[PDB]
Amino acid sequence: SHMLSWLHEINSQELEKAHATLLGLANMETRYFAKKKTLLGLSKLAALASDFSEDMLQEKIEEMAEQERFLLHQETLPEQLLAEKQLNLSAMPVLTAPQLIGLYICEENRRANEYDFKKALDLLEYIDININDLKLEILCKALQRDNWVSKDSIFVKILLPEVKDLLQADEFVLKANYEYYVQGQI
Amino acid sequence: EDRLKIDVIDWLVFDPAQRAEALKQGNAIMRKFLASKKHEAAKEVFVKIPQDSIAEIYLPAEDDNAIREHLCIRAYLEAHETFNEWFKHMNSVPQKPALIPQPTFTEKVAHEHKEKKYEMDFGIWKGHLDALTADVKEKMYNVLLFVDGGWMVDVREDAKEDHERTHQMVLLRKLCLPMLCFLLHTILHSTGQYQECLQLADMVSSERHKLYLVFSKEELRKLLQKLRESSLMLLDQGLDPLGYEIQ
Repeated sequence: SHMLSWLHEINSQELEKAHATLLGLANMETRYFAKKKTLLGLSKLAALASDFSEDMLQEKIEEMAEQERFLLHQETLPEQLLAEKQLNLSAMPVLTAPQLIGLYICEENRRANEYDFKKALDLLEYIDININDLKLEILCKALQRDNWVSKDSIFVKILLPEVKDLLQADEFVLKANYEYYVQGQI
Repeated sequence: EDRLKIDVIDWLVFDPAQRAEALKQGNAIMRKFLASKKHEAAKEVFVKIPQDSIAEIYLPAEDDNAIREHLCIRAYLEAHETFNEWFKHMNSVPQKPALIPQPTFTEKVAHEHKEKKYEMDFGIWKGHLDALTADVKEKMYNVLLFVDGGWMVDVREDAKEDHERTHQMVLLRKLCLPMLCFLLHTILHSTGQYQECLQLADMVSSERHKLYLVFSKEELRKLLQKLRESSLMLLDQGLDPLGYEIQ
């Protein structure tokens, strides 16, 4: 996908083609998050502006909605840790599900609430190493903040065999919760 | 008949106990005026509404809705005020000094002077322009990304059916949002903010506000063609089509 191709295609009124190349550019992008969004947005507009049938169009806007879901996660990164990590507002690369989950649960991310973690458990399908290794590591730091409330709510938020027990500890209340979970999941 | 509508507002406003009804009927009048782009008219009505009506009024759905609509109309009117000011200023741009090829020594000196004066006149002009530009962008974005559900969209679903109001508001969205989005592009592009022009494609295509539902296919094509023009200007600067450095 040549970076100038969509310009010539928009100019030639070839909007289905421009959409394809903009989607292409967007999928190649990693160096700038702001850029991937713009290209995606441009690609969505070309799709919307073009002569796709309502079927074909419906698909594109769908496979596009998926992509917008992923990006929505890096988009919503709390402003407290973007400053603590001295990060660049939009002058920053396209993070992966890994570096997000980790960064969404870092101890720099103070105010980490239910959603920060609920979202963190959503960024599991966007991976492609050990899966349940972090699956726990998160449910772990989901407690360190509880200062023995949230782990309660995150479970409230799931509706269950994905969580760990014996290996997690590797305890008074843990079991208490691991009891309410039983009556909940059953 | 304008006066008949704009004046019946003086009547409703006379009686404080009737401020909610005054707000609602004023919103209705202004919805009609805005549909024909009669902003002085709408503003004429808008001012007649005591700047303190909202505070006093304090909630049936119709009234909650009327207050929000009222603030939506305020945001819109302001976007047009700032834009007229920006526009008027942009058309007072200082004229480059005229060259006298084969200038006499005297003409070289005069030209040196005018040239430096022009750089002053122009940098002042551009200074005000920057103030005006930043302000009109804030207003456009306020309407376009109107807080909590969208410009001319009810937050409150429990009001009684009013098919007229409801479709008037969908009309306003279709007349006013693409327009603002085009004005906004003119502003960004005119002042060399090409990268932000292209980010208009984000704003319009976003699921958050779903602005694209309000555009006809033809207006989306026009929008894309305009963004392409911004891209070309970015290519001439040695950047890529989205304004990022060519690595």
